[PDB]
Amino acid sequence: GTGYDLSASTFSPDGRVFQVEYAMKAVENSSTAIGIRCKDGVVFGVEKLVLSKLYEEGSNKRLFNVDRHVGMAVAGLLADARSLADIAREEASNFRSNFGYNIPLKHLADRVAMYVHAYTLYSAVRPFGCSFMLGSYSVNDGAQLYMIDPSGVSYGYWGCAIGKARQAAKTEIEKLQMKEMTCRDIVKEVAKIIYIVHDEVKDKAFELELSWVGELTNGRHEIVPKDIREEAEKYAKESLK
Amino acid sequence: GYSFSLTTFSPSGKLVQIEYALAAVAGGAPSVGIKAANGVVLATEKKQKSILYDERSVHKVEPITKHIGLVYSGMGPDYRVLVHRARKLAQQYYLVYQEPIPTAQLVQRVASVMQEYTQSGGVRPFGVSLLICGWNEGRPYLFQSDPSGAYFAWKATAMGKNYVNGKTFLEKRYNEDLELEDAIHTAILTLKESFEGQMTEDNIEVGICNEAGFRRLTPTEVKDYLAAI
Amino acid sequence: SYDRAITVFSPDGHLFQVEYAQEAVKKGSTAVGVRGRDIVVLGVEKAKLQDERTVRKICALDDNVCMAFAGLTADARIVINRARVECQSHRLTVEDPVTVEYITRYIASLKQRYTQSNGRRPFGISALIVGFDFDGTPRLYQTDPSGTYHAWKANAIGRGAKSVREFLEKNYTDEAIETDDLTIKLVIKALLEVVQSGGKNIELAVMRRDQSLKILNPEEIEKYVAEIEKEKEE
Amino acid sequence: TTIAGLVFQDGVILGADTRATNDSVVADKSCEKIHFIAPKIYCCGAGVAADAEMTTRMVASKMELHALSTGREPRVATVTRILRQTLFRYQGHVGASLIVGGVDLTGPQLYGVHPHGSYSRLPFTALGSGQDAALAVLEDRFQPNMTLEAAQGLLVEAVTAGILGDLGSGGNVDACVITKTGAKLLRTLSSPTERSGRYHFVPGTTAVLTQTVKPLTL
Amino acid sequence: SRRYDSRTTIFSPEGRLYQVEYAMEAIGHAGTCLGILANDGVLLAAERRNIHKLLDEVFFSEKIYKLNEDMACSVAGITSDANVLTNELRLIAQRYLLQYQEPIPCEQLVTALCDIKQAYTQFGGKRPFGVSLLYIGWDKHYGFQLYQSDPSGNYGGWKATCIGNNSAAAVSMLKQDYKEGEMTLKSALALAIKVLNKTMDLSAEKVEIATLTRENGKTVIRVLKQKEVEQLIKKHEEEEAKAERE
Amino acid sequence: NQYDNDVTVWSPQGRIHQIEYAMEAVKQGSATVGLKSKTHAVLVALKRAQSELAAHQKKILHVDNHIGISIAGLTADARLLCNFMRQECLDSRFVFDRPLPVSRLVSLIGSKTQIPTQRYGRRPYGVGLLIAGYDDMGPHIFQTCPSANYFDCRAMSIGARSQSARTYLERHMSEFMECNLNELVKHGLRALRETLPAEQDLTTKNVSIGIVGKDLEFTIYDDDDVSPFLEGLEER
Amino acid sequence: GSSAGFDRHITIFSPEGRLYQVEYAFKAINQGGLTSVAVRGKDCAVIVTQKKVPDKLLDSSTVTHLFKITENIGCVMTGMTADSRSQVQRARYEAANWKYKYGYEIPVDMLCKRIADISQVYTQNAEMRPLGCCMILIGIDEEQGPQVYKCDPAGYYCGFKATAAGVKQTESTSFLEKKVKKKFDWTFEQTVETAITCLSTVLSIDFKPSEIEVGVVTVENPKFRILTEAEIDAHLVALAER
Amino acid sequence: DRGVNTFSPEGRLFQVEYAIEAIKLGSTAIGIQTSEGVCLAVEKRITSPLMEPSSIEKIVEIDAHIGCAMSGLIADAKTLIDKARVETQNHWFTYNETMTVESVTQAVSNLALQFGEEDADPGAMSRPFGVALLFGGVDEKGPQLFHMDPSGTFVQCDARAIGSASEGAQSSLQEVYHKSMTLKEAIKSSLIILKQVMEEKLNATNIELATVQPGQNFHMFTKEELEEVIKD
Ligand code: NA
Ligand code: NA
Repeated sequence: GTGYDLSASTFSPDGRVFQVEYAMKAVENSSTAIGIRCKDGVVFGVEKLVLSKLYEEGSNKRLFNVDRHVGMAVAGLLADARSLADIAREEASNFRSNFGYNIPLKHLADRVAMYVHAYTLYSAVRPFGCSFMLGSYSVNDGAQLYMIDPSGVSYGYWGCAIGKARQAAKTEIEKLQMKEMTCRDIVKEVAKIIYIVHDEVKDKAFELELSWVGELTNGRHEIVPKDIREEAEKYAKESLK
Repeated sequence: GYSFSLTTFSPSGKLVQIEYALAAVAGGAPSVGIKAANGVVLATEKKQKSILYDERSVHKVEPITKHIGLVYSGMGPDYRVLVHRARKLAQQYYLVYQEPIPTAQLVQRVASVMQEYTQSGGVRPFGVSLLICGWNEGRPYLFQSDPSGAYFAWKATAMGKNYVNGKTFLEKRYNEDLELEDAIHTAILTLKESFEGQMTEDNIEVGICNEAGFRRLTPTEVKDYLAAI
Repeated sequence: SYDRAITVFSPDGHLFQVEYAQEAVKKGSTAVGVRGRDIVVLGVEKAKLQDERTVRKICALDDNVCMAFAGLTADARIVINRARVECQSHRLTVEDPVTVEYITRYIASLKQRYTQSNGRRPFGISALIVGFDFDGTPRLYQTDPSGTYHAWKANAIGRGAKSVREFLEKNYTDEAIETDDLTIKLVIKALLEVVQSGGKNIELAVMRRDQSLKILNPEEIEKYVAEIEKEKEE
Repeated sequence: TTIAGLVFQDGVILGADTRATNDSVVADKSCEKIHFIAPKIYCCGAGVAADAEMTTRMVASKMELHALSTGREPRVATVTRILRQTLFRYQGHVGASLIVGGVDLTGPQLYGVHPHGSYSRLPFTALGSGQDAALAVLEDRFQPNMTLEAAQGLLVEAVTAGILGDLGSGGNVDACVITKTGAKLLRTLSSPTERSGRYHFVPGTTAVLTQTVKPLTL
Repeated sequence: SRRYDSRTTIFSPEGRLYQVEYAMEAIGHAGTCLGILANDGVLLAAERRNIHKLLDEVFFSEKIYKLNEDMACSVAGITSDANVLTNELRLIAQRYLLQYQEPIPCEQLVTALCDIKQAYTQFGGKRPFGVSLLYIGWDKHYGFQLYQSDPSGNYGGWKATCIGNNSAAAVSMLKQDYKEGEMTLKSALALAIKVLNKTMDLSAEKVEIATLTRENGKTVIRVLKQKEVEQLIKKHEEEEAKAERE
Repeated sequence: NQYDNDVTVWSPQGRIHQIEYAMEAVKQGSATVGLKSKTHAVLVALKRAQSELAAHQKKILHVDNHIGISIAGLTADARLLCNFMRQECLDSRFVFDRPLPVSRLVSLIGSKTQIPTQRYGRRPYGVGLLIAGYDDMGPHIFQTCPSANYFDCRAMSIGARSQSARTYLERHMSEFMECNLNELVKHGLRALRETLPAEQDLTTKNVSIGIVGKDLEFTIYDDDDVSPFLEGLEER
Repeated sequence: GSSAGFDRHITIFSPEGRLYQVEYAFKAINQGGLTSVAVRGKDCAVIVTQKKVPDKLLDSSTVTHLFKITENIGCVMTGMTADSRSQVQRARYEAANWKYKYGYEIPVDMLCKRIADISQVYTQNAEMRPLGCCMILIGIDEEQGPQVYKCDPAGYYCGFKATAAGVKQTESTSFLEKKVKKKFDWTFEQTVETAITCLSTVLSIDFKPSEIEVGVVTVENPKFRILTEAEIDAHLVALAER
Repeated sequence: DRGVNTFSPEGRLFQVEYAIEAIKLGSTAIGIQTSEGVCLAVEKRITSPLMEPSSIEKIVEIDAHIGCAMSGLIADAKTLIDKARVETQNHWFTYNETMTVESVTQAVSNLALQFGEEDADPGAMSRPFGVALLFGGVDEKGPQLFHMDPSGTFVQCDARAIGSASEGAQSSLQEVYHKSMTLKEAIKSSLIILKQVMEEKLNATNIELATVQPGQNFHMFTKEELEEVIKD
C-alpha cells in the first residue's frame, strides 16, 4: 500500500498500520538473536556480524543487563535497542524504588511493552525498529523469558528467535527438549544453532555473544565466561562437520 | 498535538467540514421535538440492528439537570461528550447563581463548545445536531443546536432520516397551543412517517418536560400512546 | 501553540513570504514623505459615504515622531500601537524621548522577528517614519516587511512608487527645501503624478521644529493646489 | 451551632438548630443548616458558615453529575469520599465540620466528617459549639434500632440540650428524617423559646435635607 | 502534520491572504445587513434568514446584539462565529468600564476586536472568524457613529454602508440617495426599507430593524415591533406608487 | 521519494533515509584517522583549507584532560556535541572528583543523538566523531555517527576517501599495541595520506595531531608543534 | 464511497459524513484472525475466544486474550494485541481510580462507558489513530444482575443479552439471535455451552481444551474466574451426544 | 513541501544550502589581514541619490578592538551584530577583559543552526540567518580576520571576500595578496578589487572602508579620508 503508510496515526483501508510493519522489517533485515528457557534458568545467544576487523571484541554489544537479575537480547536498529534498554533499566529501577524488591519479568515486559506501544499511535513519533527478548531466573518465579516487537506485543516463550533467520532458528529449537535440559547443557546447543543459521556465503565473519541467568549464577544476569563460550564455539564448529 | 484548524474556508466560501458533519447528522437515526403550551416533547428512533441488544442499557434521550433534557441525530459517541459537558455547564451555572439554568443559556454555552471544534487545533467538529427541551419562567422551551455552533429556538422540528418530510408534516399539523397529551401523540406520528418496521415500546424512546421538570417516559407509558395509533 | 516555520528560504535563496508581503505593499495607497530644514511632511493617496478620519493613514507615535504607511491597514495598526507603546516605554526606561532612528530600528526589529519566528507570517506593510530628534535635526526613515531600514531625503511607497521616486529624484533640489510652503508643494506635485485628478483625493500632514503634528484639511490643501498650477505657466 | 445525627431501624434522622452568631451577637434567628445533597442524602452545616455552605453546594453538584451519569441513586460512601479529599487538600483551612446522613442500596448510613479530612462512620454523632450537650443526650438514651417516633424525640432532645446549654446555639430545631421511601424535611419540628414593642414615630420627626424621587417607567 | 496543515496564516503568491478572501465570500452569501447614520440617531436594518412557520422567537432580536449601554451591533456571516465575537465585544466594553468608569468609545471597542481578528490572519495557524460586523453607538467624543469591520481585522467609519447578499448593489444605491449632514432618523428609516426592497426576494418577518438614539442624557436602544415595520412597508409601497403615476 | 524528508517516516525497505542522508555529511566532510597502543591513543586530521589564502580548518577539539575528539560533518553539530561532552565530563569531575569513563561518555552521546531520530520535526546530528581517551581501562578510540550508533576500536578512519585509510589500518593492527608513541603517530599519518591522491601529501599547515595516554593529557599539535613527528619517513 | 481532502488519512469527515479512519479500525480488529463470543445467563455471564497456539515454543499460559480488570470485572479483547493490552491497562487504571475517588466498586456499564469516551477522543482528534481492538466486559451488578458490555473503536458502547466480535462477528451474532428467540432456562451450564457451540459451529471446528479459553462470573462466585483446561474439558464432553 | 531541519541526499541541510544561495544576492565586501592591521571594505549599492549614504552601515563597531563587515540579508545581520555586542560587554562585565576575535566569532557561530519547528521557545528561529560575516580585529594574537557563513562554519582568513562577485574578487586577492605587505598597500588593494566588480566606478559616498591596528582603535573612514585614498 501507498499513501496510507507514512504515519503511525494512519490506518490503511485493509486495517493495517504500515509504519509498524516497516519497523518490523528493520528487525527482519537485522542479524539473528535467540534465547531458550531451560529447567534451571535462561540462556541468550546472538549472531553479532563484524562489519570491520578494525573494531574491538565486545563492541556493538547486542546483549545488555537491564537489572542485576534480568538480561536483554536485542535485534534491529541498535540505537533504538539501547534506548529501550535505558527505558527498561529506569523502569526496573522505579519498581525497586516504589516496592523495595526485584521487578517481576512479566511486569517488566508489560511496562516496557506499553512504552513500545505508545510510539505506534502518533505522527509525532515513529515505532522502535527493534525486537528484544527479556530473560530472568528467580527462587519463587523461576525461569522466565519474554519477547517484545515494534508493535508492543508481549508474549512468554519456552524458546524464541528474532532477526534474519527467525523461522530457520525456531525449527532447530523445536528439536531440543529444553524443559528437561539445564543451562550448562543449553549453552552448547544455543551456540550450535547460531553457527547453523549463520550465512557464511552472504555475510562476513561474526562473534558469538553469550549471556545467561539461572541457578548457576544465583538468579543474576552475567556473561557466559570464556571457558564455557569457547567450549560451545568448538562444539558448534565440530558438530557442523 | 496539531495546532492548526482542520475546518477551513474553500474558494466558494464554505466551512466544508461543518457541511460534511451535517451530512453525518442528516444520515443519522431520526429525532423529533415538539413544544406544547403546557410542556415539551422529545422523541427518537432507537432501532438497533438485533434483538440481542439490551434496550434498557444505553439511552438516546438523556437528562442534563432536573429541569432540562436532551436528544440527538447523527453520531452517538460525539453526543455523549456534549451530554457530559452540558451537565457540567448546568452545575457551573447552579453553583454560581443558585438558580436552575435557563434553557436559552444552556444552549448558548453548549453552542460555544460546538463552535470551538470548528476552529481550534487538530480537531474535526461534532457530527451531531442536539434538541434541548426545558422549563424556565413558567413556560416551555425547545432549541436546536447544529455542528456549526448556531442555535435556533423551534416550536417544532425533525432531524436525521426524512427530516424534510417530518418538518413539512409538522408545519401543517402543529397548532401553537396544543395539549401535552396531543403533542406526545404527534411526535410518535412524526416518527412513524420515517419508520421501517412495526413500532414498539422498546424500539423508540421518548422524554418530556413540564411544570415538574424533565424526565424520560417508561416503556409502559409509551405503550399506552402506541395502543391508539 | 503553533510552531510551524512560515517564512523559509527557496531553491534560489529568496524568502518568498517576505517577497509576497512586498507585493501587498505595492497594491496599497501611494504614501510619500519629504524632509526639509524647518518642516517635515507626509502625504497619502485616496468613497463619498466614509469618515475620512477613521481611514487616516498618517499616525502620531509620540509628540515629536509620526508615521505614514502603505499596504495592509490591519497589519499597520498593530505596528503603530506597538510603536506607540515602545515610545512611552522608552521614556519610562531612560526619561529622554525617542529619536526617529530608535523607533524605526524597533519597527524594523519587530518586522524582522516576524520574518524569522515560528507561527507568524510577516507584516504586509512599509512605513515612512518622520520627526525631530533631541538635538532638533529633522529625520525621514523607511522600513519594509523584511525589517531593513534606511534614512532618506524623500521617498515613496505604494501604487506606482517607481514613477513617484523617479519624479522625486529629479525634483528634490535646495530651492524646494528652504521654505515651509515649497516643501508642501513638492509633496502635492509628486502625488499628482499618480493621483488621477488631485484635490479632495490627497491626505496630507506636517511636523515643525518644536511643534507637534498637524493635518491639513481639504480647504488648506486646495490653497496649495492653486499655488502649484499658476507657477507651472510662468 | 448544635448539629446532630442518629441511625434508626427504617432510616436516619439529622438534627440542627437555627441560630447563626456573628462573634457574640445573633445575626440570624431562622436559617436552615440541614442542606440538600441528593434525594436521600442530606448534610448538616457547622464550623465556618461559608465553608459549610460552599462544600455542601459543591458535593451536591458532584452527586447530581455522578447520579445523572450512572443512572443510579448515589451512595452515602461517595459523598464522604468527595468531601474528605476536597477537605484534605485544603489542610483544614476550608473549616467545614459536617454530619452526612442518608440511605442507599446498602442501607441507612451516618458519617461524621471533620474539616482536616478525617471521617468516622457512626450510629450517632454531634458537631458544632454545642456538640457536647447533644452528644451527652445521645449517650444517655440511645439504643440500637430505634422507632421513627423515639428517634425524632431523642434527636429533638439532643439538639434542644445544645440550644439551651450552648451560647452559640439557639432558636428552633430543624430536622430531617430519611426513611427508605424518600426524605421528610421536618423544618421547625420544635420551638423551645417563644414579641412586644410598637415605637410609632410621627411622619416628619426625621429631619430631611435632600429629596429626589425617581419614578419607574422602565 | 506538515502534510495535513492547511496554512491559513500565509501570503499567497499574488500578495494576499486566501482564507481572509474566502471568508468574505461566505459573507457575500449571508443575509443583507445594513446601517445608516443620522443627525438625531443611528439605525441598523438586517435581512432575517431565520424564517420559518415553526420558529419560536424567544429573544428580542435574531441578528442584532447589544454590547454596552450606549452601543449595539449586527452581523453577517457564520452566526456561531458572531456569538463568540459579540461575547468578546461585551467583555471588552466592561473591561474598559471597570478600568476607567466611563463607557468605551465606539472606535476603541471596534479596534479591540479587530486587533484580535487580525491575529487569526497573522499567527496561530487558525482559520479566521467568518463575520463582518456593523456597529452603532454614541460616545462623548464623536457622538452618533457607524462602523464596519471584516475578517481581516480592518475597520472603517461610514455615513451609510452594507454587508451580506447584494452588498455592492446596496452601497451604490445608498451612494445615490444619502445626503450628508441633512438626514434624520425618519428619512433614514425610509431609505433602509428602500434598499432592502431592492436586495431581498417584502413581509415584516423577513426584516429586523433597531434604532439607537439619545433621549434626555441617556442612550436608548430598541428593536422595532412588527406593527412599526409593517406601517413603514406600506408607506414605501404608497410613496413608490405615488411617484409612478406622476 | 516519499520516505525522504522526515526522520519518523520508515521506508517500505525497513530504513530511515534521513539517518542515511545525515551519514553522507560525514563522508563528504574531510578525512581523519584515530588509533591506539597499549599506553596511548592518537588522532590525526587532514585539515581542509577553504582557499589557499585562508588558514586550515580546525578538526581536533579538546573535551577534558583525559578525552579529546576529531570531527567530520557540520561544524555547528560538532561544536554542540563537543559542548555536551565537555559538560558531562565537567559534571563528573564536579560530582565525583574523578574523570568520566570514556565508554560511559560515549553511551551518553548514543542516548542523546538517538532521541531526535525518533521525534517529528527533528533531525540527527550531522557529524561523526573519533574519540581518543585514557582511563582506568587504558587508552580507547571510540567512533560515533549520525545514526546514534557507537563503536569501540583498535583504530578507525572517517571522511572523504577514508576507505584507503581503513585498508591501511586493518593490515597493521597487531603492530599498534606494541608500538612506542612516535611509531604509533607515524602509523596514523601514513593511514591519512593514503586518502589523499599521489599529487599532494602531508605538510605542517594541513595536518593536526591530538595525543593522550598514561603520561600525557590530551595535547593538540598543529603547526611547528607537528614538525617533530613528520620528519622521519616521507616517501610515497 | 466519495472522498476528498485527507479524510482517509486522518479522523475527519468525508463528503457522505463517514469517518474512514474509524471504519479502518474495525477492519483492524479482523487482522488478529480470531472471533470472540459473550453470553448473559439468568445468574451468570461468560466470555470465550480462540487460544491459538500454533508454535509449541510459546508458553500457552502467557498466550491469552482474557484479562482481569478488577476482582468482580473481567474482559475479553479482540483485535491488535498491543492496542488490546493498552486498552486493558487504562481500564484497570480508571476502575481503580473510581474506587479511590468514589469509594465503591465501579459498575460494568460505567467502566465500558469510560473506555468508550476515551475512544471518542481518538475518533475526533487527528493527531492519533483509534485503537484497533474491541473490549467485551463482564461482571455482576448488584441491582441489575449479570451484565455483558461491548465498546467499539468508534466510541459506541451497549449492553447485550449476547454478543460477538472479530472475524466471524456477523455469523456469531446470527447464531446467537436464533438461539435467544427460543425459550431456555439460562443456567450456568446453558450459558457456557451456548458460547462454545456458537464459536464452534461458526468456525466449523470441534475444539480441544488448548484451542479455547473461558472466563466467567456467577451469582454465587462473582469474582472473575478464568477456567482451566480441565474445567473446559468437562463442558466439551458434556456435548458428546450432539 | 518539507521541514527546515531536512538533509538532502548529498548530506547537508536544504535551508543552510539555500542560505548560502542568499549571500550571492547580497552586495560584495572584502577584508585583508596584515601584520600592521586588518582593513575591511564594502560596497553600499545605493539605488537612489535621495537615499542618505551615511545610514547604510555595512561595516560596524563590535568593540574598540573589533569590527564586522556583512553581506546578504541586512536585517538578519543586525540581530547577530547586537548579540555579538552584548556578548563582548557581558564578557567585560564578568571577566574585566576584551574578547579575542575567534571567541566573538565562535559566540556568533553558536547561533547558526539554532532553528527548527517542534521543540522550541516563544521567540525561537524558524529558518537560518542568510548572512555571511567578515569579522576583523586586533587581539593578543596580533591582527586577525575571520569569516562566517549560515552553516556556522568559521575560519581564519589571510584575505577573503563574500557577495555577488565573491568568486571574481577571490581570484584578484590570490594574485594581489602578499603575507609580509603593509597596511596601506592592503587598503588600496581592496578599493582596486572593489572598483572592478561594482562598475558604478567607486567614490567616497558609494563605499565604506574601515581599519583596526594594534595602536589605533576601530576607525571607519570619512568622506575626506576616502577622497585622499580614492585612486593612485
Ligand atoms: Na443557647
Ligand atoms: Na484520530
